[PDB]
Amino acid sequence: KDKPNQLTMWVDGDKQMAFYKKITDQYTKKTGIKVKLVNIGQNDQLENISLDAPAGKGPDIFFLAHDNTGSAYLQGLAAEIKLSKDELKGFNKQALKAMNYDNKQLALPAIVETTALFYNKKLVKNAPQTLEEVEANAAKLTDSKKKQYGMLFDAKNFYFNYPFLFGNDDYIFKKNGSEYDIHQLGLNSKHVVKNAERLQKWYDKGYLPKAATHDVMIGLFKEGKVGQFVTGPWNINEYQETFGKDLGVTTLPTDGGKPMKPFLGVRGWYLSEYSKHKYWAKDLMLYITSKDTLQKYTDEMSEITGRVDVKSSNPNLKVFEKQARHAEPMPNIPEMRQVWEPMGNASIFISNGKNPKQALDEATNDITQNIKILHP
Amino acid sequence: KDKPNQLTMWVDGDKQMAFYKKITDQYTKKTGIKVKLVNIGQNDQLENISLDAPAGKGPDIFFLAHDNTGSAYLQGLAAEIKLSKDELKGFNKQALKAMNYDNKQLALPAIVETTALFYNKKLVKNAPQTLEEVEANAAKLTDSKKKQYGMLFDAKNFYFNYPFLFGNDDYIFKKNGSEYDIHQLGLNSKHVVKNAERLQKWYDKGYLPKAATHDVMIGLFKEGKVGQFVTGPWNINEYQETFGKDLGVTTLPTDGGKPMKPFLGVRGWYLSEYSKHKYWAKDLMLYITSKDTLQKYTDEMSEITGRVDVKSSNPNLKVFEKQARHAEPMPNIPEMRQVWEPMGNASIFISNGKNPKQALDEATNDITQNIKILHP
Ligand SMILES: OC[C@H]1O[C@H](O[C@H]2[C@H](O)[C@@H](O)[C@@H](O)O[C@@H]2CO)[C@H](O)[C@@H](O)[C@@H]1O
Ligand SMILES: OC[C@H]1O[C@H](O[C@H]2[C@H](O)[C@@H](O)[C@@H](O)O[C@@H]2CO)[C@H](O)[C@@H](O)[C@@H]1O
Ligand SMILES: [Cl-]
Ligand SMILES: [Cl-]
Ligand SMILES: [Cl-]
Ligand SMILES: [K+]
Ligand SMILES: [K+]
Ligand SMILES: [K+]
Ligand SMILES: [K+]
Repeated sequence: KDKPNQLTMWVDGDKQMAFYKKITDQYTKKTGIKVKLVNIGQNDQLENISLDAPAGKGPDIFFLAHDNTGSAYLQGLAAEIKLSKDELKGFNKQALKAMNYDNKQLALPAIVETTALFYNKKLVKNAPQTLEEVEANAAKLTDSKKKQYGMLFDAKNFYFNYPFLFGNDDYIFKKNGSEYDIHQLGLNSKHVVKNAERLQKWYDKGYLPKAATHDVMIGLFKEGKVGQFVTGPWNINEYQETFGKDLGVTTLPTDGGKPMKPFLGVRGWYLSEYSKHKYWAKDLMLYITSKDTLQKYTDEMSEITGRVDVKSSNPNLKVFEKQARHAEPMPNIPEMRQVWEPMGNASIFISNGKNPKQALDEATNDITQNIKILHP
Repeated sequence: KDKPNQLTMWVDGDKQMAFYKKITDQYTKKTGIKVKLVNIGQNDQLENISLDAPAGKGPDIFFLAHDNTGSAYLQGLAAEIKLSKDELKGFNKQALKAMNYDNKQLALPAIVETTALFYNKKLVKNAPQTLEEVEANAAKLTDSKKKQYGMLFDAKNFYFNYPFLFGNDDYIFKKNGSEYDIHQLGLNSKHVVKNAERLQKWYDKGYLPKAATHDVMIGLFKEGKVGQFVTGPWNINEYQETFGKDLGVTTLPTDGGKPMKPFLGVRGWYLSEYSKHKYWAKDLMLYITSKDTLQKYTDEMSEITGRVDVKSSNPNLKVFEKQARHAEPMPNIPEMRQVWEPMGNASIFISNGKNPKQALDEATNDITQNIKILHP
């Protein structure tokens, strides 16, 4: 079980590749094992590996968005990684779960992302602690013609409205332990339906504009016409550039005392079943996911990582670090793919005045029949 | 006209880069000019070039989807390319137009794509020539709960329903010659409303299922439950493997005696304004888009190219070659980004029974509104 001469890794982008080269160069000085890096987009790595791995041209470790976890495993491409408690130490717990399928840890998280609550201090001086407070700010600051809104988020997209519709006891697929049951949908629960009725109420009160897309909301927020905006960290720098000290960022507030959890997206390192040096591949994977490495990663890339012990020096990103510890993984199973469009359609219908129970009942029916078609 | 030591090109993906190293290895033997290839995905190239070009570290030529032509030019990143009549010979005419902005040719088309009409010969023996017989096939082969449909396409998505809604004299943005006028929209013209009513009638007659997504439609077609399916060429191998000689492929039919024209998508090579060797970059661009190079390309990649003198050996792809010469470029201006979601929403509403004139009137007003906010 001694060292091989080389280990290959599939990195997502030229930017990350340049960063992991530096890191792996140090790995080579420490261990003597050379590391070959290949730039393959994460969106193309799963298809590519299914072809290259069986022919001996695949990598020892590769990189994917966590929602591909079940599919990667089911195809016999992603191998189980057995880890020590000491090796798991410092990793975001829900991030690990996001990369766990059939009760097996299939990857280590490198990058995590969620939404958070941005606010314009010139319009909202204090960080909203409750949803009732966010609503109160919506009521005060929303002006009809002036394009001024107290509260915005892309409520027609399930990704964004998720935390406003699903509480801790609600679910998409029922979890009978770690196993999502694909035949038990919670999309049309009494509680989700009530939250969806509230969402429609926000549309009825004029708090959420029907015509605006997520990109319009971004523009409006930058223009200084929006008090509160729930979105991802993608435009942090330009929001900081535009607002300076007036840019506020906070975690999602509590909803009736229970804290809101946005979707958690995770991207990270998988072990190839076709790797012939699984011990050392794992060793390299741990080295590139160490506190040291991922701290340098957050410093140099301004992204939140899968390590809770990594600390950005940007207080705005510190908020997303916290939010990442209080979030819910997008189900990592293939059937989750069937959920997005019907819930998106339901959300569009809700915004247009459709009875929310009917909208969600129809989405649930549609998801059920689509899963059967694509996954007998 | 005196050669540089090296030329740099940004390629979209590892697979394409492997193909262009071989071509450029030959280029270097002919000219003596070294070529450096870097793998940067086309969705990341504008942003990357925006930052690297000014620092003297950008490429000589880069690769984008034609939809970014206007933006690339407005930011002073893409340079005009002066071309001979003989240098233009063999290029798909609409593909060139897709890459032409402010009356300037800004790129040469490498890859093109449109939808076409697939049909299962066990259900539909002959290639349908007219929309009227597409419908007749729909009336005859659509059966309630056997999940059998004579006709399918993702009518909720504007990219797919476009040819069914817009005829030759209809338009998104009015073309005052070659340049689009962002303030004159045609999305709600009488003729388009009329086609939208026809589309609603296909939902009312049960020809198009409301619950199905594109991915479901793909599944149903592969199960042998669908007579006719309008979609792109992306799964052509899977369909061939499944049906063999029973896979029919034809161009979109005539509608009222006129050719239905789907959207044309083009991807290709732009010339960086920051290149210090524009003459020779142009030379390299012409070499990598020659009949010889693109013929080799279609052979190894199974993609349709921007050259009409390139012929695939696959008869199913020959159909796509022809379709690409009878298509309409997606408007290549930034304002087109505001069009997609509102038209998608209107299509969804139409599928749900909303009055099509209202649906399209609201989309039009929303687009007008969103364009003003994002481009003031
Ligand atoms: O349309 C459904 C779509 O939603 C999610 O995509 C997110 C993405 O994760 C974020 O990075 C950001 O761009 O917002 C997107 C909104 O769609 C799912 O992750 C994706 O799988 C799904 O198709
Ligand atoms: O958001 C809509 C989207 O429409 C077009 O995208 C097409 C794409 O060109 C095809 O390759 C295929 O995958 O269908 C896509 C839509 O489902 C536009 O190209 C794109 O700009 C636009 O965002
Ligand atoms: Cl509350
Ligand atoms: Cl000439
Ligand atoms: Cl006809
Ligand atoms: K944003
Ligand atoms: K689906
Ligand atoms: K397809
Ligand atoms: K938009």
